[PDB]
Amino acid sequence: SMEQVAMELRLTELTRLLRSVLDQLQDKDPARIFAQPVSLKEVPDYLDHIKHPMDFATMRKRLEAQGYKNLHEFEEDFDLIIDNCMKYNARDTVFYRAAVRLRDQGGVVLRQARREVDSIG
Repeated sequence: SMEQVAMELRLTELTRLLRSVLDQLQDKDPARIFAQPVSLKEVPDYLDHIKHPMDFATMRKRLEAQGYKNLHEFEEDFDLIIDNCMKYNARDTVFYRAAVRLRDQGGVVLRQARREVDSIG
């Protein structure tokens, strides 16, 4: 149908905007602490602590398969990255502090993304 196509164009354009958002968020992680899944070879107990692991590479895979239907779903995954870290790692660690800084800096980016998604529809 013509409508399914229109719908698919909207999803493609959302994917386009979310790809830009993801790049901007990932620039706020210059140490690459959040770039890849926590290694279960190196942290074998991790899943006993964290039930829904997340990381930027995993978000990117989902993004490129057009697997985010709306900004809320994307934000959910970004918040997992931060929240998983702040639970597993103590306050006085480079990991926890990195997540606080990513949260604070990403807020600005996400605030305008929400306006852009509402604005462009």
